[PDB]
Amino acid sequence: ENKKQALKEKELGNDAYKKKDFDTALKHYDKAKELDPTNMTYITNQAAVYFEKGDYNKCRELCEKAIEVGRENREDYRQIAKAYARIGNSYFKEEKYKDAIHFYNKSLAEHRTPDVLKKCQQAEKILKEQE
Repeated sequence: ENKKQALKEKELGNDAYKKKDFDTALKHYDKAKELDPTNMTYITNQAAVYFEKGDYNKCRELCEKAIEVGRENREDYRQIAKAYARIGNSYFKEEKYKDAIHFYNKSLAEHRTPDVLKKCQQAEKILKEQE
């Protein structure tokens, strides 16, 4: 079943993801998505690659898209929050702290974590120094 291979593709991409091979990583990650589009974990991982490639827009694009699928397939909400963190992180990098804190707080709504809570206060305290 593609579902099983999808799990392997995520690891194949993750493996290449740890070896700076973001291109090959996104390739396998994207493959896992075709093998199992209902699995938001694969989509979120894809965005993680774009975040490393510089495509913060695509990161927030696929991440939220993963939120849609996951929140629809009763997928782990904890992962949904981690995705929300990446969305806010994408903004946190493109100087869009306004949208960052937004999705950041959304991560606290799904799965409260010290990371996002730290980036939430970090994004607002930085935005103040920005204005």
